[PDB]
Amino acid sequence: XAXVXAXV
Amino acid sequence: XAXVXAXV
DNA sequence: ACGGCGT
DNA sequence: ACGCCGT
Ligand SMILES: *C(=O)c1cnc2ccccc2n1
Ligand SMILES: *C(=O)c1cnc2ccccc2n1
Ligand SMILES: *C(=O)c1cnc2ccccc2n1
Ligand SMILES: *C(=O)c1cnc2ccccc2n1
Ligand SMILES: [Mn+2]
Ligand SMILES: [Mn+2]
Ligand SMILES: [Mn+2]
Repeated sequence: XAXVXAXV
Repeated sequence: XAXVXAXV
């Protein structure tokens, strides 16, 4: 759920 | 029902 | 009845 | 360096 690199 | 990773 | 990620 | 859900 977090998007820091992927944003799933 | 929500699809945030599975979407059932 | 449902599980996932890359810069 | 990052954590989330509803029909
Ligand atoms: C989002 O909050 C989140 C939490 N855990 C994960 C584990 C594996 C892949 C993606 C994820 N996303
Ligand atoms: C994004 O691509 C990414 C990759 N590795 C991580 C490790 C820890 C926190 C956030 C990250 N984000
Ligand atoms: C969707 O709204 C939803 C709600 N509760 C669940 C529980 C278990 C599996 C899937 C679900 N989906
Ligand atoms: C998606 O794969 C997924 C997995 N675990 C979760 C836990 C809490 C909220 C959303 C989630 N999504
Ligand atoms: Mn699960
Ligand atoms: Mn990775
Ligand atoms: Mn719920």
